[PDB]
Amino acid sequence: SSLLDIIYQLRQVPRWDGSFQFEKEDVSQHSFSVIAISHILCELKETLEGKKINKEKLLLYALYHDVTEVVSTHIISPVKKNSILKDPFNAFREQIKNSLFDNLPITLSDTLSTILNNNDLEIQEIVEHADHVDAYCKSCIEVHRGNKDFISIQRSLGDKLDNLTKEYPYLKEFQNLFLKDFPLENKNYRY
Amino acid sequence: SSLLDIIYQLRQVPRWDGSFQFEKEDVSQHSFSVIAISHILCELKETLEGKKINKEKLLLYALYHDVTEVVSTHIISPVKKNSILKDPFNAFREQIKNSLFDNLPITLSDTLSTILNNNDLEIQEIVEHADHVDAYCKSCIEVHRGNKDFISIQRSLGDKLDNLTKEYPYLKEFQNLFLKDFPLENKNYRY
Ligand SMILES: Nc1ncnc2c1ncn2[C@@H]1O[C@H](COP(=O)(O)O)[C@H]1CO
Ligand SMILES: Nc1ncnc2c1ncn2[C@@H]1O[C@H](COP(=O)(O)O)[C@H]1CO
Ligand SMILES: [Mg+2]
Ligand SMILES: [Mg+2]
Repeated sequence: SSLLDIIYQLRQVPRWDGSFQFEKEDVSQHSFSVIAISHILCELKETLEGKKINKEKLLLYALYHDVTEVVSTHIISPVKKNSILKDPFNAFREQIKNSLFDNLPITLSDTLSTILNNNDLEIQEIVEHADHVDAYCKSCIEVHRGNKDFISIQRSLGDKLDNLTKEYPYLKEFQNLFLKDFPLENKNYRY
Repeated sequence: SSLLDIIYQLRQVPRWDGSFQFEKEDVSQHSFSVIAISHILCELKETLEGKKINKEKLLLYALYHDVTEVVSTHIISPVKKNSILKDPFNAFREQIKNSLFDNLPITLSDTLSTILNNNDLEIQEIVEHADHVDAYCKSCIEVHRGNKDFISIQRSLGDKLDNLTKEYPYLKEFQNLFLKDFPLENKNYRY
């Protein structure tokens, strides 16, 4: 099986191609953050919208969200979302999904196929929102480090986030809890 | 709240201090791998030992397993497990846990306290096993890159893993599925 190799190979898939970064980010670092953000968003949404989400399925979907990038590499969203490329790349992503875990024990292979092909629209939406939050957070950290090339990126992502918070109360709450002062300049909790 | 800052600050906590690495590893990369390994181990154990584990609680425990290292830094196990330091460092880790999420909404703060203070012995044990698997995997990748300084590390971790597989059938199955050929020299799944 290639499953464990793929989990570690995600460290070789860089994000933010075409942008200068003070800290290079790989898909594994990004995915760790997205799992944590997805969890927090889920807890806020459950309390706000009076429900219980299947957190096992959500966390697993966040965990493997970007696993197909071990084949596709990470195509930055200004490229991937071009009208010329949007639908072709989604078709490519589907071809990758269908071939990835080709050599597993069937109880395990079905569980992985279940995650990658999850048709739960709400779980898909939470992780998409988490992905946007994480990209915004990275842009905040780069600007904090002094990276002026990320100012316009932070502005674009922050504008979209602001528009999202008008339609999704759990995102507005997340923004109020964590994104108005991010990153923390003084790491008081270390001491 | 410091929660989101801490999630990203884990990228500044290096592992393997005192060892030459071809690839520097941080706690966020390691934690991503441990979440995935914990999931796989859980699925194997459920099928082998005829049970169902609360995977939400397991995945959350793996996700925040090392969060106190944002305060303690990552103390390598040959140091942390010295008889002089073993119990003091565990007491330190407990003091950190008690102070970490000091400024959260109570529904969220209780959920985080619930994770960090989880007294589920089986979940604790799965993640401890996942931690050992991940450390072994890292040592395999370093040796694969040509890092002779990791040969003795790989030998030590592999010896302990082998002894563990004699007592835990789900670990023996994991080893048979993934660890006999790791990492993959030819990344066929990319093509
Ligand atoms: N304004 C921007 N300029 C350049 N790259 C950007 C960007 N906004 C996002 N990215 C990159 O696209 C990735 C996000 O895509 P996903 O949500 O699919 O992970 C980001 C990191 O490469
Ligand atoms: N033989 C060895 N020589 C040096 N560092 C080692 C080691 N074995 C493990 N480490 C490091 O200790 C960490 C593992 O500890 P945890 O399980 O608590 O994460 C490893 C990476 O720093
Ligand atoms: Mg993502
Ligand atoms: Mg760990």
